[PDB]
Amino acid sequence: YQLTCYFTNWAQYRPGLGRFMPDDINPCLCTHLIYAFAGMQNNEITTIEWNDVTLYQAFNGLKNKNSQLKTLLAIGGWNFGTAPFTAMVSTPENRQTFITSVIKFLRQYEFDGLDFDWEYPGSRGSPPQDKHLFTVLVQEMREAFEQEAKQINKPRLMVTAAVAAGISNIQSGYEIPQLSQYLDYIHVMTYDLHGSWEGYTGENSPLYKYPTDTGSNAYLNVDYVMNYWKDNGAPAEKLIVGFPTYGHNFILSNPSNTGIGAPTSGAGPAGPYAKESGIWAYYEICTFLKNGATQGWDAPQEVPYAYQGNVWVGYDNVKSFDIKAQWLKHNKFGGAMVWAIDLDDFTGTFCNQGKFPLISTLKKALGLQSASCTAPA
Ligand SMILES: Cc1[nH]c2ccccc2c1CN1CCN(c2ccccn2)CC1
Repeated sequence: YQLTCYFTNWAQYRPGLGRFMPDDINPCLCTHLIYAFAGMQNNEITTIEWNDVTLYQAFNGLKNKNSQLKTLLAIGGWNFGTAPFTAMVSTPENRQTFITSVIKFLRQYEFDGLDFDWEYPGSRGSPPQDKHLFTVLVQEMREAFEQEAKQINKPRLMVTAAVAAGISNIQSGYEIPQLSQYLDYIHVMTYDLHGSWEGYTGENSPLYKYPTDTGSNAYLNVDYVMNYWKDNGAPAEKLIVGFPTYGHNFILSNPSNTGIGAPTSGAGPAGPYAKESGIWAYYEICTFLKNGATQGWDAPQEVPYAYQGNVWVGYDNVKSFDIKAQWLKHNKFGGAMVWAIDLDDFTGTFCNQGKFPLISTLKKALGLQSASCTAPA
């Protein structure tokens, strides 16, 4: 199994114990590390943060401590939008310009591949033609990667994609069988499946449906989404299940109504470290629990929740990660990806479950505890 972990280049800006740099990553923890995010200018890949080059050096330098470790650069993200992607795929000339720039960039900064984080082809502003044009882009990149590997006689650069979990988004965004042929890995964003935008409490990443999930809401779980991808043309072994080391929080309309589907009045409070509206890092959730919150277990969906006063949080813990990992193995998927390494209790000081308790749980469950971790020759 692969264990693929996303690192975010804005985690450096978090105060005190929240600050997370490339050198805070345990090089032995994950099989793949992905750097979020890269941007685009004039159809060419670029940095985003002022110190990205320095961070690339430290990030990819982790491979000097684990000879097996592979790294990828993620282009796009939610704030990036679809506009530069649409413009870049719109003409073959723009695509060639992009692919050329990507090869140069990845080789220069010592990445082993590119992860497409276009959110999403065919939606969020992206026109209908982008569904097919994304397939074309991916194939062209893959084939360009294959050609380059032979000309310079080095291992081939990988091409992967983070892909939608919402059924409508999937249907308008991806030619699944064709896309699956050229992608090395398919990173399925099986989270953010519920949130305050809905007006009621719901789980970030429930494994199965809740009994009250009727109609289209019955698609809002990890099991349905992964099987949707598989059944519609993606090989199980290329499919990578998304695991969140963060939760979504809510303001309860009635503090005495604390179950799944309870009315909410909006997003819950930003955390003191991530400072994200309606989102808490796992280590931020541990503080919540330590400060007197009541623990809940959403049994049908195999995930925890917690509440105190008018604040309610749906998340993942050691127990839920373990359950999902067993499910993953039974279903013979390619492995797990994690958003994000910097949101797990990396110091171990918040949850008292050891360093990186959530990702370590995956490492153990997926048979990677004895994985080789030695500096290269
Ligand atoms: C929007 C947002 N901001 C945050 C700040 C801290 C923690 C979580 C979040 C999220 C929610 N998703 C996280 C996962 N993600 C992606 C994006 C690309 C690839 C994988 N996964 C989509 C947004």
